[PDB]
Amino acid sequence: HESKQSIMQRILTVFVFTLLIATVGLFIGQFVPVALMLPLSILEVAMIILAFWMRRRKAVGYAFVYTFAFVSGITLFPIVSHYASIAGAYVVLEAFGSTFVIFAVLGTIGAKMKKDLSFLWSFLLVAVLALAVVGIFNIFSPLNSAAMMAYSVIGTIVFSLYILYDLNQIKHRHITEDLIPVMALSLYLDFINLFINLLRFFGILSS
Repeated sequence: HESKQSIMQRILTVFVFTLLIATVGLFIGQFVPVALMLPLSILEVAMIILAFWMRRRKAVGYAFVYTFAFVSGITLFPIVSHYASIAGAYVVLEAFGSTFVIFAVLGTIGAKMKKDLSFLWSFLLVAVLALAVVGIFNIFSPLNSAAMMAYSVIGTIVFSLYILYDLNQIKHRHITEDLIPVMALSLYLDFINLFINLLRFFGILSS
C-alpha cells in the first residue's frame, strides 16, 4: 500500500536518474561525427514537440524513459557546443545552475501549495504549441538576435510554469505506481526545455 509521498519520492528519484543518464549521453555526444549531428534549429524545436507529444495519458515503462534520456543527451550536444562556442563554456554551467534552482524552487512550491492549478492545462498546452510553431518557422526563416532572445524568455516562462504545474498535479491528481515513468519523463522534458531556453538566452547575451 503506497502513500502520496512514496509515489512522489519515486518520481523525483527517477527524474534525478534521467538527469544523470542524459549527462552521460551528453559526454558521449562530443564524439559523434559532424556528418551525424542535426542542425541547431531542428534539435531545439524537436525538444518542444516531444515535450508536447510525450505528455499523453498513455503509460510508458522505465526502459523507454531511461533510453530516451540517454539518446536525447547525445543528440542535444550540438546545442551545448554551439552556445558555449559563442559565449564561453562557463555559460553552460550558468544555464544549468539557473535551471536547477528554478526547478528546485518552483517544484517545491508547486508540490506543497494548497491550490489546485489544474486550470492551467489549456493555457500551457496552447503555449507550447505556439513555441513549436515559431520553432518550425525558425528552421525556414531564421530569427534574429532579439527575436531568439524574446523567444527564449517566453519559453523560460512557459516551462517554469510547467515545472510548478506538474509537481502540483502530481500531488492533486490520482497517480498510481504505473504512471511513475511518464511523470518522470515529463519533468525531464520540462528541465531540458527550460535548460535550452536559458542557454540560448544567456548564450546570445554574452556576444
